[PDB]
Amino acid sequence: SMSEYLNLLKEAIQNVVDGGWHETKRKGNTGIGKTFEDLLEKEEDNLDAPDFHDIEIKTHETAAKSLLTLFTKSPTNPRGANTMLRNRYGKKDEYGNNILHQTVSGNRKTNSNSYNYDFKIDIDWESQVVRLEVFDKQDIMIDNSVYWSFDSLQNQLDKKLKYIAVISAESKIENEKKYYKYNSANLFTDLTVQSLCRGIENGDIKVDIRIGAYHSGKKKGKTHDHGTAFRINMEKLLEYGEVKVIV
DNA sequence: GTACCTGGAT
DNA sequence: CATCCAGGTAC
Ligand SMILES: [Ca+2]
Ligand SMILES: [Ca+2]
Ligand SMILES: [Ca+2]
Repeated sequence: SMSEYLNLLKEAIQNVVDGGWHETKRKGNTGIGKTFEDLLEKEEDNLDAPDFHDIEIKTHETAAKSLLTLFTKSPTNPRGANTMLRNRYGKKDEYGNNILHQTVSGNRKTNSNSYNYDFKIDIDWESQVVRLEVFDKQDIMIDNSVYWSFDSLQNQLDKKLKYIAVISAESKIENEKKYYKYNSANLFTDLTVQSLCRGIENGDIKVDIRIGAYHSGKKKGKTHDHGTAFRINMEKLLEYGEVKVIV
């Protein structure tokens, strides 16, 4: 059923909403999420566990209309899959790395102008895997070795995503500073591996390969795999789970 | 360096 | 809609 901590969650979110505009705690796209976590007095972490007891929290700037990142997970196989993808199919960046950012769909192939390969997802319902298909520019499928088992994906959903509190927000730039304001929250439940994979097949949920580079700090110029992400179109949540207003 | 975390701008 | 991308850390 429902989390024992939903009331506490509502109070924690309400406290942030009541705070109005908040200056960013970290410059960059990530700031919206880092700023919210700081307000909840949550130290950043890299665990695939929920944020607030058993509840996952996600912030989302409504006007930006970006895909909602659900979770990341490296391929089940082969070993070193993302390194292989980068090395074989990436493009050269300013530092001499290969990079590979591709938002991949299950209903159509990419048509990349800046990369020399195209990509599609096959949901293999018989074998219960999510498979990446790589095509050359002559439309030949050259590599479908990379996959995620349904079991792996279900394990991430069970660990992290039973209850997803999505906090809708806005931003502004004022006096050369970036601010966020958190306005409302919905609870998204009943996402299953079966609904996830249906969404990938239909194009509403993407498999996002996100291999870039670091651009500042000690690691500047080094390869930065942000993790392959499973990302949902916010307009489509009701087709993949249930949604109710909580704040 | 890999694999997780947090997310857009155009 | 699609194309391409951003700042963090544990180990
Ligand atoms: Ca988290
Ligand atoms: Ca979160
Ligand atoms: Ca299929």
